[PDB]
Amino acid sequence: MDQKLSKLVEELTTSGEPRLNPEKMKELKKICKSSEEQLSRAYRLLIAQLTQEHAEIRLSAFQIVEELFVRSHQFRMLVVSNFQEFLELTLGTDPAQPLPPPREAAQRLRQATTRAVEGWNEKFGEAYKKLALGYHFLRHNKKVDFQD
Amino acid sequence: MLGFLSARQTGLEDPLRLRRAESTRRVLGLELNKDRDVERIHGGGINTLDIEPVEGRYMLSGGSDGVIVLYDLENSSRQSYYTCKAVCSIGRDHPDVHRYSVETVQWYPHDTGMFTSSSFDKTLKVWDTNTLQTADVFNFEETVYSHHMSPVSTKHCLVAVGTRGPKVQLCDLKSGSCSHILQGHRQEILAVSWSPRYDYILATASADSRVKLWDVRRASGCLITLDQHNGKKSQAVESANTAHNGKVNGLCFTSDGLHLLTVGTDNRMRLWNSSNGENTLVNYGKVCNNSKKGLKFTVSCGCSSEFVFVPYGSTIAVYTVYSGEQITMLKGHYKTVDCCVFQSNFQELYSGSRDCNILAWVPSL
Amino acid sequence: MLIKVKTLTGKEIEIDIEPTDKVERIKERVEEKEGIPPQQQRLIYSGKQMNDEKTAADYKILGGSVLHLVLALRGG
Amino acid sequence: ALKRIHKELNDLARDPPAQCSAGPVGDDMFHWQATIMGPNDSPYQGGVFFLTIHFPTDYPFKPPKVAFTTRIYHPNINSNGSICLDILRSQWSPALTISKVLLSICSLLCDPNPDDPLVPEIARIYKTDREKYNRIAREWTQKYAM
Amino acid sequence: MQIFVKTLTGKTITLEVEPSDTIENVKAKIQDKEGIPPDQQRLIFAGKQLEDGRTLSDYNIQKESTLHLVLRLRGG
Repeated sequence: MDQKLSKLVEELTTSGEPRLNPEKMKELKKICKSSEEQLSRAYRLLIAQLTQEHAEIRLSAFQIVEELFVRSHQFRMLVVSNFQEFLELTLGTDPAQPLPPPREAAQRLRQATTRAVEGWNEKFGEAYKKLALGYHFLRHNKKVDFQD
Repeated sequence: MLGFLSARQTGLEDPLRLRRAESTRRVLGLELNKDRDVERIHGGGINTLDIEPVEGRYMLSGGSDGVIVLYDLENSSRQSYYTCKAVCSIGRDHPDVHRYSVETVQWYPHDTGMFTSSSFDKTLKVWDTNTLQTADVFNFEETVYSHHMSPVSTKHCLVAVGTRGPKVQLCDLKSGSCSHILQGHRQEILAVSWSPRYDYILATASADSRVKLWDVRRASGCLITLDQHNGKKSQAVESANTAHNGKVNGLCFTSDGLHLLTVGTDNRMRLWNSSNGENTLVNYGKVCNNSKKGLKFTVSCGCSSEFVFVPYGSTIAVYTVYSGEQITMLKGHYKTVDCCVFQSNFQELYSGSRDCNILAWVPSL
Repeated sequence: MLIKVKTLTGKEIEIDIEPTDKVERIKERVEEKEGIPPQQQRLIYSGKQMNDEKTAADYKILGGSVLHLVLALRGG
Repeated sequence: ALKRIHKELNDLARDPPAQCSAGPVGDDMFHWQATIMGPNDSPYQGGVFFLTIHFPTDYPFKPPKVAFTTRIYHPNINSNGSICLDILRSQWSPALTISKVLLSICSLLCDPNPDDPLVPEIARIYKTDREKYNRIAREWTQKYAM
Repeated sequence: MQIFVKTLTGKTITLEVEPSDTIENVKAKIQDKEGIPPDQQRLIFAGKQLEDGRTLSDYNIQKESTLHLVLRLRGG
């Protein structure tokens, strides 16, 4: 059951749509709720997409990640497992690894990930102190303007 | 481990054996703890930490913003999870707070009532733990990267203070006299350290790649000038005997005091003999550092094989001192690590970083 | 002494207490003159939620020292 | 000045504001703790939100640093509990006294301005959908204020 | 009937008002009583702005009540 999942994720991300097309996202929701190892398979798909060189594709992958984060708990544990790499790939904190083009999609990625990280700090910060560490590090060490 | 318990029980092995073997096992299983936290109070980074020598209870920390927190590591709560609440703090509102970064805070040895600190405001203040008031302040003509008090001297109370001038300063916490200076270095003095064994042996690291041991009683230079190749490339001491290839910015005598670990910007450690300055050729591999001030690091006590915990980029590296093997790489921080201090009592490690965090690593199981 | 326990509406309920009464006594007195049993009060004096075991002398309650009463509808 | 704070404390003890209460926490008269009962007919009904006032050394001519201690849901109040009133930073007026700044904060609990918000994440929700705002604020009040 | 308002200067003044009266006239009465402009008042009752285009009867205000006067503020 991995073929259809890789497919559906590919049409979701490669399309470059401004907003997630709803019914195939609902199919992803159902089939990701189906099994836990296959939810984590979707997580690896997202991680592999996020390294790839296009700001729109990274935006789609991050928005899927946010959907699963707000929707799944084992996903929250799994992503906080490597929140450091997640921040390196989303926020572009390291100057040696900035975000791909285009500039508009990269800016939208920055805004969306800042606000999603704010929401995650508010909602799941206490249950995941490593998320609190990441939020604090972004807010002081990197001086990310959360008011922007 | 039941074998060790039975062996201790029937008197076969000395209790020392179980004690040291278990301490080594705990340090080998060291890992970050989400079952413990240290409250975030520093605006900027944490430059230094020093658990108190006796009873291992309190814990200072010199923030890069000039605030000297004073934690309390005892789990006064009842739950398994707790946070080390900050008892006191020399906040910016304090009348005598440090104006710039505090880079060394050390407890006054043999007396937890006082503790000392020093900052880029060219000042070294003697703080009273109880009322939090400066007992004595010494103003220098230049910044103060690092200072250290003898952890063994019951006779004197001098304080080596490595300023960014070429001259090591010795400040006396008894009747004030910073007149005594040790000349012989050529550039800034990024890290000094008294000998834990001998009263009057001071090892000072500089930014010109020289590590010198001074008998402060002697007033005619230094005993030794460490040299990489043990005199193989013999040359008179005018531009030779360089303990590193770049700045050397960290010293830490082993617990016994028999060996002087040095780490420098050439990305190497070297376990120098502390009596004749002969490099013992322990490899240690390549250790990454690029800091431009005093890099703090400590060495385990009460374990079978002595470990060294060196800040390695944004991670703590755990090497075995006398073999050079890399035990592991503790990995939990978000910026470069500036200071890790070992809690000898329970084999716990507190590592302040530049991201305002103080991550307390503890053993597993 | 007299403490006048004024609620949100501005009604200023008068109360009398000895200087050493435990605040549970204060809530009980409020029950008699106002009708809210002690479980549903949260007395706030000068910005400190009074705790049900402290004696009134702890807070330096004097004559005519106005408290504040706020309803905790749950109130166990 | 202390005498200003002394007079404020006395005239507050005598004639307190209705749904406000502030008094020194200990020996230092410059560090008050206050308490804003949630105004009626609002999502904050029945709530008791504790502030923490800090008067400067020239209090009449320089605002006091008030900051919520009870985590309040509000576009104008960050999760750290800091407020951004204009009266309290820019347009501070000596005539305004602590009984008045507390009451003004109480009024502003029901009259936010998502334009120029201290927390844009909540400001967007407030501006778009006020129905959800009155539920999230209600649950925050119930889980912090009661 | 009349109403109490607590001006900014510590004093208290009583306003002769009717429930049908609008808040704009209330602020004008505050003006000619002591003289801070209609724009700068911000009347507070039970922690609520008294909107200019409304009347006392809207806000459930009765005799011997109290209105609080402050200086105009804004969000942030």
